[PDB]
Amino acid sequence: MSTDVAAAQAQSKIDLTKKKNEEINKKSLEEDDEFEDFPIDTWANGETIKSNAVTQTNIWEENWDDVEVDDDFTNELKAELDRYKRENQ
Amino acid sequence: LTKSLSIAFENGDYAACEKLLPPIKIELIKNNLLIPDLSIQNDIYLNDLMITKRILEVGALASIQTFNFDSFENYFNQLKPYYFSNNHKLSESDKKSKLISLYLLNLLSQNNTTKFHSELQYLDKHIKNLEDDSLLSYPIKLDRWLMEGSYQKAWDLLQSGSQNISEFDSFTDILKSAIRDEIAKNTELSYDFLPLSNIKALLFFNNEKETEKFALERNWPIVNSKVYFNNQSKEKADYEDEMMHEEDQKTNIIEKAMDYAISIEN
Amino acid sequence: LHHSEKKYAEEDQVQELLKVLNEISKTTLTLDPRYIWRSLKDLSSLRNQELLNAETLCFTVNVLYPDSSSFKKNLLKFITSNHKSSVPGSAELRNSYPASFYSVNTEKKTIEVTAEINCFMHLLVQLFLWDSKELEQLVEFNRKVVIPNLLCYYNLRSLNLINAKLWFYIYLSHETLARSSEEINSDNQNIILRSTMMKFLKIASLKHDNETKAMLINLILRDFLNNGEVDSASDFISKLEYPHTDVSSSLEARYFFYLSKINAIQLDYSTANEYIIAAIRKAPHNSKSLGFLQQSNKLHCCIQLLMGDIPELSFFHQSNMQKSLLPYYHLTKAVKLGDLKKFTSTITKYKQLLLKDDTYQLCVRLRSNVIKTGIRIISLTYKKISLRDICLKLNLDSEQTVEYMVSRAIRDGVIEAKINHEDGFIETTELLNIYDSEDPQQVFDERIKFANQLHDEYLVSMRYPEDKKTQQNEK
Amino acid sequence: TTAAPLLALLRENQDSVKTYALESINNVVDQLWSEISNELPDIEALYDDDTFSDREMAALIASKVYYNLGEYESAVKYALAAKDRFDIDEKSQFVETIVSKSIEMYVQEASKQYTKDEQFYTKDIIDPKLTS
Repeated sequence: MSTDVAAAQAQSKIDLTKKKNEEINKKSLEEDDEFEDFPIDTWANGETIKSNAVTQTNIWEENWDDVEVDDDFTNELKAELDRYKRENQ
Repeated sequence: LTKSLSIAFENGDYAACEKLLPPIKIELIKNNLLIPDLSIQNDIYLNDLMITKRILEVGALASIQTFNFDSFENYFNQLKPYYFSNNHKLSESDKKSKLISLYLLNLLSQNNTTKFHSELQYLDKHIKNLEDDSLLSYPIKLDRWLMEGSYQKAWDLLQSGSQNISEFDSFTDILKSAIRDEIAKNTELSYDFLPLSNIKALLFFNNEKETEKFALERNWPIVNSKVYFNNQSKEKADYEDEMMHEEDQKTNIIEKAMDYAISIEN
Repeated sequence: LHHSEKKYAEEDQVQELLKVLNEISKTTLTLDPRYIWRSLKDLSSLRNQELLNAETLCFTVNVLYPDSSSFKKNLLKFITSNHKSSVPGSAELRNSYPASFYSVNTEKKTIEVTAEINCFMHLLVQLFLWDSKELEQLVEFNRKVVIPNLLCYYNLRSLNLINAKLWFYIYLSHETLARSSEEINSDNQNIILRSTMMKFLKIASLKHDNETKAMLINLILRDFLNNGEVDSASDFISKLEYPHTDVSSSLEARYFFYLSKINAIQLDYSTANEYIIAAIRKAPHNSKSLGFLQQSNKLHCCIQLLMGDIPELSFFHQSNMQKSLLPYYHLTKAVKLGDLKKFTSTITKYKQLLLKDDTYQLCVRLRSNVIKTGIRIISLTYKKISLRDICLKLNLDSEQTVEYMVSRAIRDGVIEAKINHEDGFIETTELLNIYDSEDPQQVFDERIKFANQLHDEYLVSMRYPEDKKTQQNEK
Repeated sequence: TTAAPLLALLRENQDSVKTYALESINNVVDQLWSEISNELPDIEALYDDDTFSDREMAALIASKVYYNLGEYESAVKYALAAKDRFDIDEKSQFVETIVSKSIEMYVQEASKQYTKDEQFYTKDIIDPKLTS
């Protein structure tokens, strides 16, 4: 579990005996692991992580969607509605 | 001494309290010493602790109303350790909730929000959900309306903070004054031309002479009922240069190249 | 049987201890003893957790202790006493050594090099508590004994770097004990703790031992952050000169992380942003460091929204942290649209989670920022835009009201517009052609200096170990 | 704690509590050093006034704060302003910090002035409190 692309930070530091325990010490300092407490707290598996296709699981390159609206519905109405105003003028 | 102050305060005199307080500061050396400074608290030191809070509590309340903001704070700081520890034994108090509401207002009128948030963080661990927010809500709401800069909401809240006639009305006047200055800085960027009518609304004045009164003192050149804010921007920009730092503030063409060169030849 | 396991573990400790002991006798060394010590740090944890609990007791008894054995034994009697392996050959020998603290030499008292051994005993017991995961009184006992033992002698340079790690564990158990539950006894003990921290730092200043000081600085900053005395912390950060020398990459990571929190409360959103990206790059990627990284990533997202910068949507999806950062993901979207209605709902809905992380305080400040960010979109999308139209989009009430909001927001100069009151629209002054200005010069000037400083850092580091190979024998 | 109470006492104009204030400040001057440094010209104003017996105490506070600040030369100036309360830090396991820097400061003065003259014991370059 790493932030953004994992391999970019995996190469930055690998396993060393000096730092290994020190890694725990920082985590313990903040107090929790903070990825296992949120499910207990909410008291059910979220649906706000299934809020978009990418939010649950991303095996894609980010679209930049986070609003996800079908735009074919509104455009179809735009074309026809404009046409009527002109026809009834 | 302690009781002589007490009865000065209830009468309704705070000029009486203030005169008689330097005698009470002497005896406050003793009240701080009879408690061992909260290294241990018992039900013996609970009696002692009540004396130490009570003397400072009323002295602090009096200060606001005689417009001695300096003295008000001097007492509030002394309270801080009893509020800080031993919570669930006379450290949480009805007077504590009321007193934090006013303290927060004093800081905001200094016009440093930097201090405000820092105090605010401390109140989270203490009472802010335990005695909930209903008057501890007020100083936060006001801060929000100024940071976003909705000044209608801000002016409204202070207007309704003048129906808070006890000692809360004493920070409200300072905060109506401060707002006039705030919008007057803003309008430098926004405008270069306003009619007199448009100036009057924005600075929250109801009188025409009051608008022209501020304009002289703020150094707006309103000539023919029209301001020229671009003159005003020049002054403020010019002031930023005048302070001697001035060689490297302008930043010389020649100087960049010299810098680059020497680093390579270090 | 049981003794066999203790004996295997005992020998482990002794070789790492013996190695260092030789090194500091030639002249006190810092980084070379530190490398050994750091590996031993990990080891003590994996043996103590998995393998017995009187395994610590065997070593402590066997060496000549000043009182430390007595202190260890009390803890164990309470949870069911063990007195086995305190019998000769486990309380008579002081562990084979050549002469450094050898059994015969020590008993005869030609030597009593108990010094480093005493520091290591403190580390074992403190670790063993944290490994057990017990708080209240066990913590209080650990604090009382070890703090005055070390201060009734002026530590030598070498011993001093060990005791910074002791100061850490005492503080951590104490802090979490207060965060267990509100207690009238927990509260009074925090003043006790506060005093010792700053006193430790003053000793660390005297010897100019760099890693001792840096580690101690972190603990003071953490405690300030938890008590809400940022006022008291502003002063403290202004009088820093933080060493970047003998530190661990774990120390440096924590340090930059602490500045960012203080900075955010002082409405430094600019320096805060560099500092948190910096903290993550020293910090390892690991599942071992995860709770540290989480808090860093939450801190970073919020900092950007307070700028008006708006974090990437990418940041949330590609991380393996989507659930933890789930509120931050929704905050990023809320500010993006300019939606008051969404935003008010998001921070109430997630209030408690936000409140645990002590970032609930930061989030409320974003209420202004939805309004400012809303106006920056609006000036891009429309050059000239009526006052009324803006009110529709952001759910506002009057033309006069939105004029105040923009007036204030361009005093911060984010929108880069100017308001026409007399005509009813807001007209942007953005047209660039800033490649005709001297602006690129300044920007280029800064990049070069950063490059030059990277050379300097290449110089100090590169040639320093070269010298050492000429010094050591390998011909 | 906070250095905030300590400030209040300085801003209060009653003589009794200013005399008291210096004593509270020097007690926890190894906890609140950075905090009190900001409002320290107040303490120089009390030091100047001779309505106090705690001119020695007012001065001694400055010394400790300057060492923790990082300025050792000034810590010693205020060491010598304070007068005494410096022979008890030659046997403590905490603060010997301020004392040692004075010793270093002597060596600085001596080198400049020996070359001019052997006698620098009659010189006033060398402070008598520095010598002692």
